[PDB]
Formats: sequence, C-alpha cells, structure tokens
Amino acid sequence: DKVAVGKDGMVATAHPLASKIGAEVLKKGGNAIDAAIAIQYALNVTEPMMSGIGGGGFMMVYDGETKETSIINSRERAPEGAKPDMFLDEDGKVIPFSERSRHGNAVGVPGTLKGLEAAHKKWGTKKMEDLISPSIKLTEEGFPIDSVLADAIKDHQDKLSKTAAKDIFLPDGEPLKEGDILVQKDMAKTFKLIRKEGSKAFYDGEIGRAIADVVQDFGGSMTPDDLSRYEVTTDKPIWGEYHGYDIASMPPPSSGGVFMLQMLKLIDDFHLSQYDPKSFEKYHLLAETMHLSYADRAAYAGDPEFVDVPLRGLLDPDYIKERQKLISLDSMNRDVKEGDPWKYEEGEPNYEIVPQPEDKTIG
Amino acid sequence: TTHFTVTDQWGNVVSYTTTIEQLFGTGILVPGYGLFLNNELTDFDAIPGGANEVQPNKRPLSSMTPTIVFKDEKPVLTVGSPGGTTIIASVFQTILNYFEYGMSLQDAIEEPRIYTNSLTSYRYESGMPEDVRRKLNDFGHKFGSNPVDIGNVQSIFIDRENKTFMGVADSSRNGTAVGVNI
Ligand SMILES: N[C@@H](CCC(=O)O)C(=O)O
Ligand SMILES: [Mg+2]
Repeated sequence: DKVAVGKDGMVATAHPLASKIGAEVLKKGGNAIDAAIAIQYALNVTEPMMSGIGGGGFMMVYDGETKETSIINSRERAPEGAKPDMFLDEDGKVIPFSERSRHGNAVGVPGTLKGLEAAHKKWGTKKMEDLISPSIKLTEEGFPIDSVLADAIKDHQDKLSKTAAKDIFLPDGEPLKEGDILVQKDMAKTFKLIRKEGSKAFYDGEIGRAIADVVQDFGGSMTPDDLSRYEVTTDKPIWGEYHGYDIASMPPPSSGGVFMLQMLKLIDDFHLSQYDPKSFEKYHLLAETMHLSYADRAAYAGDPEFVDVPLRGLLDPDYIKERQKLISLDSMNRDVKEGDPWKYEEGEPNYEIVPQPEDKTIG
Repeated sequence: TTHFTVTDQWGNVVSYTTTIEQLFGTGILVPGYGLFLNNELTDFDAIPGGANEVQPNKRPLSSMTPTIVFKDEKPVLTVGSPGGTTIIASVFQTILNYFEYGMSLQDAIEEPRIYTNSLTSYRYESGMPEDVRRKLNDFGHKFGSNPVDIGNVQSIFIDRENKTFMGVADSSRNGTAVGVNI
C-alpha cells in the first residue's frame, strides 16, 4: 500500500519489507530514531544497491522536547592517500566514469554505521541489538527480491561480475529474477558482529581492515588508519521560508539544501499556480530556473571545512532579483552561467571554476 | 541512494537520505563480508582546482536533500528523494506541487517531473504531453524522445487539525507507507 494514515506514528520507506519493520519499533513504544536505525539496516539488506554501512547519509531529526533540529552527517571521507587528480589518466584526461566508478580510489570511508550509533544515545531508546536483529534474519534466512532490485542486478551484470558479488548476485550464470530468494550469509555475519562489539568492529576491527584490503586490491589507498580516524558530524540545518513556511534542509557539503531553496526563491515571484501544471509555461520556467541554480552549484558547492560557500549570497533577496532577470517566458536563456553571489557576501572564492564533463548516474 | 522518513507520537520527525552512490556503489562486495562499497568519492569533480576537487579527508559533495517543512515553528511536512543530482529538482518540485499548486500530497509526488542541469542535459517523467514537449523543444530545449522515471519521494505530512499523520511513497519504486495506531 502506497498511501496510509496513522495517529501514534507513521513510516514511509523505499521497500515494503523495511517499512513494516520500522513500524514494529513504533508499535513497541520505540521512537522515530529507533525506527529510522532499524530501517537503515533493513534497507541495507533489502535494497542493497541503494544504501549501506559501506556508504554515507544525512539524517535530519526534529527533537521532542528540545524542539531543535539537527542532522547526523555521516557522509564518507576520502582517505589520506587520495589525490586531487587521482581521477585523471596518465595523459591528464578524466578517466571514463564507468572505470572511475569501480576503482579502489572511488571508495570513501563508510560513515553510516557511526552515524546510526551517534543518533542512538543522542536520541535512541532501545537496541544496542534489538534494532539490527530483524535485518540479520533477512540477511541470514533471505527474502524474495522486488522488481527494482531484480533490475539493478540485471542492469549491472558487468560491474557485478568483476567483484566478489558475482557468487551471490549472479549465482550460476545469470542474475536473480523477481521472486528469487536473496541470502546474504556474509552480510549477516558482519551484522551480528556489529551487534556484539559495536561500531569498533568497523573502524577499529577486522571489517575495517578487510575493507582496507579490498580498496587496495582494486587500486585504492585506504588503510585501517583512515577508518580509525573517521568521525561523523552533526550539522545545524540551512533554513528558508517560502509561501509562509520554514524549510529545514541540507547545508554544504550537500548542494541540496541551498539550491532547492534557491530554486523556490527564484520561482516564487512568478506564481506558477496561475499556469496549468502540465503547461509549456511551467516547464519552461522550471527548466530555466534549474539551469541557473545548477550552474551555481557547479562552481561553488563543496565541503565547507575546506571551502567557503556563499550561503548568504546564494539565497540573497537581491541575488534572486538579479538572476530572475535571466528567467522569462519570452525566450530560453542560452548563456547559462554562474552568478556572482560574492557581491552579496563578505569574502571571495578559495578555488576556481573548473568546467566538467559527464557522470553516468543516468542510464 | 534511498530516502525514508519516520514520525512518532512524541513529535519526533526523521527525514533521512542515505546512499552508496551508483547502484551497488563501486560494485565491490567486501569478500567474506557481503558488504557493498560506495564510490561516493566520484561525486568529487574529476578535473581538480574547483571547490569540489578531491582532497584527503574531504567529503565529496552530495545532492541528498532530506528536508522538513514547518508551519509556525512546528514541522508539517517531510520530503526527500534519491536520483543523484536530480534530487534537488525532485524535492523542489514536490514542494511546489504541495504548497504553490495546493495539490494533494500524493498528487504532488506523482506529478511528472523534469530535470535539467545544463543546455545539454534534459530528463522528463512520462506524463508531459507531446504537444507540450514539442513546443518546449522548438523554443530551444532538448527533452529526449522518450521519458525516464525521476526520483523516489517518500514524504510524511503531519496533520494537526485532524491529529494524524499521512505518509506516502513514490510509485517509482515499490515504496510503502504504514501508519501506527495505539
Ligand atoms: N551521489 C549522489 C547520490 C547517489 C545517487 O543518488 O545515485 C549524492 O550524494 O548526491
Ligand atoms: Mg513518479
């Protein structure tokens, strides 16, 4: 079921066998964070191509109670061995996305596990074992794969062959079809181990070292030192108001918050709801607006510990006005360039504008 | 990338977008652990010298946009998508459909999206009428000859006036929403 209503809780997840599990947490009196944690493990098992403890995330929570809003930033970090031009070949040319995509250098230190643990105790009021067990059952005893997972495996036959994954996702010759049962005994092993010795099995354990092995085996420079150094952060949201509402979204090192808000700010003054939703007018104004914001992102997005991002300027009322000049019903803007938000924020860039190519997270 | 959201009975709200980048990330399964490994670092720009160049210990730029909308200092809506760099676009368009067009929440999500990040990159969800696509492309756009499913919004609306929550999952995946009572 795709829609639903609740009084004492609610949960909506990418996979029905994740949902479903979060709901059980709430039914037992556990809170949203408890449930969120449970869901992430469940998704890791049931939607393994999408999210995982071998990756990162941003967890936005609104507190109780405290009534403040915060964000567990568990995005991966590059190992100390990584290099600014590690993605160029020996001729100084960018290495094809398909190739970069799989290389050891691509793998950043996974942060999700520490982030779940951070959230748990900041908020969590259950575990340190209950929330991971149901995912261990699905890993150990398996489950039938849905359309989307089936099609991931088919669309990525060639990547999946190259790796240890082929034994279990490409069992004999071919890739599991909808309904086939996916069992991840080794993943269950790891999850049981996470339950017992906590996170440190990961960042100070055999798994951490295991990962360091493979990243190097595939050309990467990850050491267990890198893992042991890794730290999640907490971020306070980027805010903004629109149609009389306060929106809390992601700050750098995500591009999401700023430019989604900027997109709204730009589009607001046009009052699109005059136009039919599926009208030329609309799509064009949306399109033109996207072009501007995405151009700004290409020049000025990045981890603020390392760079200065003009958050004030990018969302300035006067910047919006300047840029809305570009957006008309009477033409498509051909000169798609970044704006100068520095004219509105004290400071200047500690970086240049490098034009870039094509990143196959597409077809 | 996936997004999922939770609301409880003590007024906590979770909007959580989490990923390993490409589907299966790098593709690499930590041997004898089953764990798939991210290629998140390939969110870094290739050609270095920008703000999103690779550096040691640097987190590569994300497009994840977990969001909560508030009416009068009190959360009312939760929004978040996956879909790589198109996430920004998905959330923004959902938000439009919900507040500017005042659409039903599910209708907001299911309303065709577009995404385009330069004059060379256009995508659209099935639903944009042909006459309209044709007229847009005459005007100078490059909407492909066939559409693609953009994003996967899950969102939870918090209904004070009826003291309930509504939850919805985008049909793009097999997402599901389930409430809790007692
Ligand atoms: N690289 C994307 C997520 C991966 C995807 O959605 O394919 C981001 O963090 O913005
Ligand atoms: Mg859709």
